[PDB]
Amino acid sequence: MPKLDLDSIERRIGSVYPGRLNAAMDGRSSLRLGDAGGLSQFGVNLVRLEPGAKSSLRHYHMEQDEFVMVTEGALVLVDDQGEHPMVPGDCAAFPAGDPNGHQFVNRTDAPATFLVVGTRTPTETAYYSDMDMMVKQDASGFAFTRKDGSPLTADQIG
Amino acid sequence: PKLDLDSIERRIGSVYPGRLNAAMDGRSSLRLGDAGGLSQFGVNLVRLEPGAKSSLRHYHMEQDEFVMVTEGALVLVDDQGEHPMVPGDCAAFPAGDPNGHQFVNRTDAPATFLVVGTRTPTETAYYSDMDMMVKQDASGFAFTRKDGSPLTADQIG
Ligand SMILES: C[As](C)(=O)[O-]
Ligand SMILES: C[As](C)(=O)[O-]
Ligand SMILES: [Cl-]
Repeated sequence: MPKLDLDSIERRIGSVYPGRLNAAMDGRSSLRLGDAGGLSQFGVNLVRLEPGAKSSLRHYHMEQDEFVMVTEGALVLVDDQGEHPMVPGDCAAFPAGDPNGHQFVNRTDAPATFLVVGTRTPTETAYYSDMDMMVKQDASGFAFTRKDGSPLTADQIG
Repeated sequence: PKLDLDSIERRIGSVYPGRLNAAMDGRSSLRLGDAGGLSQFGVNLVRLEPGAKSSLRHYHMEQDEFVMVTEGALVLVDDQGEHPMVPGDCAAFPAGDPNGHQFVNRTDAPATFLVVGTRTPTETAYYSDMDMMVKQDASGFAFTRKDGSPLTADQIG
């Protein structure tokens, strides 16, 4: 049965961010549509942002292409060029390696949802625009460090 | 990074051979992934006029595929038969799973869907409803019977 049942898919909350940063994703939840569907080459997540919530800390990927479509509510795409409003049907593309850190923020008083597609790759590196952090992802998970590879500090993550 | 859908070229027609070419009358699409500079997967927004179909019923060997209906109502046709699909409904087709699929617009209203497909150097698609397959690569693509011999007059006119 290729047709997915969204009401059955587990709703995920929280984040992999370290220390105080985990709290930054309060109001973000998601359904992993790709995994539910048995796909392995890319991920597909339907992400829901409560009022005030954000999709991620502002970043860009080195290895994975990313595509987003807003499905409901209204969002703000924040990148190097500033704020870009996004309504339902609006789409954004983030080519792997393009050093323009991006995030979506819900500044409205209603929930907003968006579809995000990202290539699955054995390894990944993301750089965070707004602070001295980067992450290295492999099959075992995520290693967050400063941009020089040294550990994140208490001053940084509590 | 924000795409302008009114600016992207609307594509029509099909690469299907002979009489099958016209089978995709009423199908048009916007290549969103190319528009956006993406290389690792394709994203197409496909519009089906009433009666139109997404493709001849088929499955991919090498590429994963994902679909969400964005507007209107469609029918997903696969081995198990007909499955109605309304806006927000999604379907996933893992590479290699031999369950051929197509979308058909049996309403009187246009319907649109988003399709994502992995880009790979080579691909094979088998067609479920007739003796045909297609092999693709960098060099190009070729429609043949499933045994690799040429499609016949009896088959494609
Ligand atoms: C761990 As991330 C690339 O969603 O900030
Ligand atoms: C759109 As097709 C997989 O029948 O070439
Ligand atoms: Cl035949």
